[PDB]
Amino acid sequence: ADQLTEEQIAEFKEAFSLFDKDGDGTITTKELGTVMRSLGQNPTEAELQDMINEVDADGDGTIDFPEFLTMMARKMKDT
Ligand SMILES: [Ca+2]
Repeated sequence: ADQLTEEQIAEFKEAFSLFDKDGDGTITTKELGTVMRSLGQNPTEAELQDMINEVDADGDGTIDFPEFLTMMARKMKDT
């Protein structure tokens, strides 16, 4: 896929459902911290605030399908 975007999108598609708490197609800082919790963890929208702002490319302070995709992808990059 060049960026394992295919295999990812696949899951990201079904996952998006979860990631999208509000269900407005947009993943709010909360929506992000929400999922994380489902992973047992218990992060704060604050810490995630720095992330959302980071991932947020369009510029505003929120995530999205294409936005998050980058986050996750770039996630493995960092590591
Ligand atoms: Ca955004």
